[PDB]
Amino acid sequence: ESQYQVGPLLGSGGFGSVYSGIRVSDNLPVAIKHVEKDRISDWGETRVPMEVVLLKKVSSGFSGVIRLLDWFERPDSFVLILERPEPVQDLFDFITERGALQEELARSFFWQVLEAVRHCHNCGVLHRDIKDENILIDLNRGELKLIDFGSGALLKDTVYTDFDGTRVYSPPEWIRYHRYHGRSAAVWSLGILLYDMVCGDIPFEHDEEIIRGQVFFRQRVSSECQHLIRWCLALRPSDRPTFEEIQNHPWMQDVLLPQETAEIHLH
Ligand SMILES: Oc1ccc(Cl)cc1-c1cc[nH]n1
Repeated sequence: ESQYQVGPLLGSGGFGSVYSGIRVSDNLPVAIKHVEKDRISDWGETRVPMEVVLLKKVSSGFSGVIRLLDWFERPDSFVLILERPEPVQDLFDFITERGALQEELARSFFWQVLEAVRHCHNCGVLHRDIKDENILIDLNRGELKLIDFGSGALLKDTVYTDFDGTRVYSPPEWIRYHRYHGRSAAVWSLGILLYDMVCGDIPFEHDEEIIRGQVFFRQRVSSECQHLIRWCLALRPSDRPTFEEIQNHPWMQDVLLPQETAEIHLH
């Protein structure tokens, strides 16, 4: 309220309205997200939005996830105070600017995404909306951060039959049956993400292309990378790699450190 100073609006959309801000007590940069109460389909716990439940569960120390520093309730909205890296650029803008990414950069990014998703999973949290728009690059440190847990859920081992993340990243089993399990669905979205990184765009726009699962490469991409991608994008959920299999894949060997990454690629 007076505990933060509000700057420019960063973005608005189905995640709410996020402003650039500064914590007055110690000038920490922050991002202040406002979500309207009647836009919240999903609540946990007094009653908070699921997004706050999920962020509290993952906001312990390891930094591949955006940290929730505080939250407030207002009469028609909740306000979430989040970390803000500075300078920062979301992966989607970064890809718009730079086109398809060199493999070495896509490997570093993709690895950090996997560490972040493993950490969420370990904390009992399923993101359900992994995509370039939901990933922030701290451009000085070369560290990626997962944001926008507003479509996530507690991780469980039984089937999910609800989804509200991004359709073009949702797996064929969700398209056809409205059913998925959390890990394998997460893995498919990671396949879409990785294709997006290396080709400069997502592979499928239409339901039919998702269902068909046939991957055409429009950029030059190494065989090992194409094979990882096709593996993550297996039609049968149980034919997809576990996180361990993805990180042990030959295309994932020799990842740059985040800091090396920023020096080489983010200048
Ligand atoms: O959640 C965020 C945290 C930090 C920054 Cl810089 C931005 C966001 C953000 C921007 C759109 N959704 N979430």
